[PDB]
Amino acid sequence: IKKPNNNKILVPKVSGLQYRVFRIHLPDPNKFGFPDTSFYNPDTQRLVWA
Amino acid sequence: YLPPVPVSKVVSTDEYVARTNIYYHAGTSRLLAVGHPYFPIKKPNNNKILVPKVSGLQYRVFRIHLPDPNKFGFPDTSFYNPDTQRLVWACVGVEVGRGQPLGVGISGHPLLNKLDDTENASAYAANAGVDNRECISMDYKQTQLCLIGCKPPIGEHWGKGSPCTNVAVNPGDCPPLELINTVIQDGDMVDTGFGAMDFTTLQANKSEVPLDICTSICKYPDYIKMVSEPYGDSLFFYLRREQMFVRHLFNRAGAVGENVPDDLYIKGSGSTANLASSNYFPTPSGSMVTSDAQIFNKPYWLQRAQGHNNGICWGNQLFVTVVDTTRSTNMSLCAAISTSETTYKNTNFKEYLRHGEEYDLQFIFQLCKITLTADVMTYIHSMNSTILEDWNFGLQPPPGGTLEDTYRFVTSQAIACQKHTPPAPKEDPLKKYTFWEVNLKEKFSADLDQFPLGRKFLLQAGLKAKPK
Amino acid sequence: KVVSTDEYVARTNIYYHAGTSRLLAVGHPYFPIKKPNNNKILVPKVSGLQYRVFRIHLPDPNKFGFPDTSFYNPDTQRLVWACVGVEVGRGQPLGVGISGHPLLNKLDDTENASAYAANAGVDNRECISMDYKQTQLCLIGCKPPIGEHWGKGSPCTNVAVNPGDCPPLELINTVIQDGDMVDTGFGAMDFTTLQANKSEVPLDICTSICKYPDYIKMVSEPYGDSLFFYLRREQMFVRHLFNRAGAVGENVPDDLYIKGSGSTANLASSNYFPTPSGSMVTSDAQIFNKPYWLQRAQGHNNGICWGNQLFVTVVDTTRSTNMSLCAAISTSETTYKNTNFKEYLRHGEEYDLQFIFQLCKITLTADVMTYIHSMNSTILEDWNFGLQPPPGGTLEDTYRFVTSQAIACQKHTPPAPKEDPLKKYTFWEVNLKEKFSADLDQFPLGRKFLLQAGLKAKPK
Amino acid sequence: FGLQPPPGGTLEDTYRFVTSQAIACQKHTPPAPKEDPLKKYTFWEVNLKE
Repeated sequence: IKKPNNNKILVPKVSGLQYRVFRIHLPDPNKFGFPDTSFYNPDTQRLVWA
Repeated sequence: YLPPVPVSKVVSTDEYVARTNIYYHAGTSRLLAVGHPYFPIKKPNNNKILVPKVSGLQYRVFRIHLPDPNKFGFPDTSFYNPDTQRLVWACVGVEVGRGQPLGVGISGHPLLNKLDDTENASAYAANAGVDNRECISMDYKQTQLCLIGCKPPIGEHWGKGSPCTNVAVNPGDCPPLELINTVIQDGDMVDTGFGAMDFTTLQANKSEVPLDICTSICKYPDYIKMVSEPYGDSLFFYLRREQMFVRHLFNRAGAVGENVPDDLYIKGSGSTANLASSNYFPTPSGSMVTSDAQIFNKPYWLQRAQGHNNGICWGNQLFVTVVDTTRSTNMSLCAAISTSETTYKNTNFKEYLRHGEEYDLQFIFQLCKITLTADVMTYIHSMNSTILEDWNFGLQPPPGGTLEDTYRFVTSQAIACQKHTPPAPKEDPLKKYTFWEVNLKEKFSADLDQFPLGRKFLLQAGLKAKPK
Repeated sequence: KVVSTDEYVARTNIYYHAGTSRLLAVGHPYFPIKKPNNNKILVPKVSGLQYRVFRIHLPDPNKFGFPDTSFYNPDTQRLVWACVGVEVGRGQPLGVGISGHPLLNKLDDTENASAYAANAGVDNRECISMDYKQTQLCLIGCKPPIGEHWGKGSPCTNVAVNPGDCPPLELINTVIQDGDMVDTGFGAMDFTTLQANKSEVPLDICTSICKYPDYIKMVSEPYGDSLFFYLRREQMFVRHLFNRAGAVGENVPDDLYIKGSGSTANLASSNYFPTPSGSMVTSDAQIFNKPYWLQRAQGHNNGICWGNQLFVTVVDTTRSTNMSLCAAISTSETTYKNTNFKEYLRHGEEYDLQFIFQLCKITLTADVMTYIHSMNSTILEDWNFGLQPPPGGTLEDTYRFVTSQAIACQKHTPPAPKEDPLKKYTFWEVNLKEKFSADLDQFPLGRKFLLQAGLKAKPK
Repeated sequence: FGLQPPPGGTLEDTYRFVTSQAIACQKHTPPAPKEDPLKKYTFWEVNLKE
């Protein structure tokens, strides 16, 4: 749905048959520590989510 | 098992808190501001401005948000349990960078309330005409100051008070005043030494002062009341320098409200038959600036501060106010509407005024935990409970009871949208009050050797290494 | 940090059972019956598609002594019932009912058309009926089932709404009340507000707001005590394809097609809606008449029913059969006429409930007391722990009042027999208080409870 | 590991911001340097970071 003269959408076109695409960001683990972090060196290594 | 005893009046913030072994820094690139010195620029019909008024002579506010202790990462966290405890930042040291070359600005007014110059008078002046108002400018007092605290800065100013009713107000009377405390806001006008007050309500002629200060309320800080705080948390530290001197001696031209009784003089005659106005006002002037007078561009360092706050910034929050008079110089340029004609024309050139503004913030911080008993909780909730709101209270009971939480329907909805147009609840208690903002929360670094500021912080105490 | 209830609770050795005789209900499916001038209902409106809401009280255990009561201190502690296992009896012969509407917005068949359709007149509505989606569900917990539906909200104020605008939509939770309607596959919303035509669907749903459970928000409860358990089965398939007929709200931008002419000069209505069609019913997919056994549920409640209260909500489509009978006003004439016979419609309803229960005690400390008081403090009222010292030094009785010398006019404190704050919310009720028995063996249901755990049949 | 073994760091100058209030041609008059190169490809988004 869009204004007739304009090109701006008045209402988004949506139906179930549209695919969906979800993108999900995670915060960098290696800014984010733990109750106990001593178990590793953050320098020689890194952390990655699974 | 019912609230137990121990001591206070207030206490040293260094009583219960402990210090950690770890530090951090972050800082903005820099900021910039441009605008017109005297008055903001808006479309004639539109209230919304084309260009903001900007001057160094305006006060400047700074409010700096910080990230959660609880969500934030550490090379070694072993030392604590976030269950029984919380964590709060500590502010050890602070810098203010200023990069512009230094030079004086100036301000004036085209129609100035003016009588004469008594600094030299060769003869008795003329007599009251109509609208002799003139255009003069002046240099405001050179000034520097710095203010740092977890709580809003409080200044003070005069204000017109509600009189009593015994004699009714006649037109032209002098209204009594009440010295008024208020929260300091952004863009507010540094007093020039004419007193912290509202010219608007108090001066009706509107021609008394240069434009900049005409409308608004110049304000001035009260050390006493600020320092008088029980917690010190208004501001835990500060510095100031300023100087001023006299230049010219003038008078106000206008009808005399109250007149000098004769007993104070001898009745004149002829040119002395009439008393000239006895209201004098000095010409304020700033003096030679120096590199030395800069209180800026140099690190500051704290250990004991006058209040009980030591480096504690509650609510992840911090305030800074700054005043520079040194860089006030305002540039001016000419845009020719007609580039063709070779002869100078006054009508050929539209004139404009803009001013440069440069700041930076670079902040050390230290990290700290709070052990919890009810005693603790008692005292803070006593002090302010709100700070307990944002936390989970270290936990609300010993087993973490919950509020029947809010899990929402929000993130996008139906093109109906009471679902929020009326946005997220609660408040900033000062959200009413306007003043500048910046977010740093992403910018922290765990290693100081990166930065000019911090490496000094080492050099002061020395590294021996950078461990942990 | 909410904890698993099974932490502090302790389980006992004793079990009981009680159940209703049976439940029986009769009503007309399509609309309620009332005296024409009066507002008083002559016959209640009932059909299988109405939801059912069962509220069940239990007597306070701690009023109920035991054969040997010594094993606990009733002072330092309490007793609270627990619900181990549950049954739902249903006795009718299984068969499908149905509904329709005499006037329905419709154009014509969309499935096959030899030639283009006719011109739109005024009111082509026709008498057509359909079957509703077959469905089965079950709901158990101590807090009422939470419903949700579409509905209209208030448009943001920029454009002033003119008549004919598209009302914005709002997603709304509410408590679920009896007599409310299952989805037909048209989704939970208010037709009454959002459908002006009032003819767009068959009768039964036209009035009220069909609603549907939200597993998310419900299961999202931190204590889970809304519902701790459930089951569902349902199915549907398409049958016919129709068109609305009415003023076009919006026309498709031309670029999505090519201009017609002649017969194709004008565009037929864009709308379509399916006609849902129930499928073959089997005796297998019946979820009832079979025991259930609970041990662990998604919530932290394990069969705890606070305040002697428990909720069950169940809806079936399978018994919807509507019997139709005829009465003769004139029994004499031997020539058949459509004049002689009035027609009425009545629909049958059969329920039964049988509930196992388990017996449980609670130790108290501050932590205990605190943790509850957080959860729901009203619970403490009906117990005896909460103290609560009162006042009340002096009074003045002035007697007597009818004596017509005026002492003050008088007594104003009825306000608190009020116990259920949900008394606003009406729904079907049954009282079990009287029916408990202490021995499973004498009941059909229980002995299975034995069989499941075995144990002795007990001697003789 | 801006660079291959563990020195680290990308040592031209990093951060700049030119605005605050709005007159000058905005901070966004230059393009956004940092990229998900798929930014050309639009699709629905959600942030979990918090």
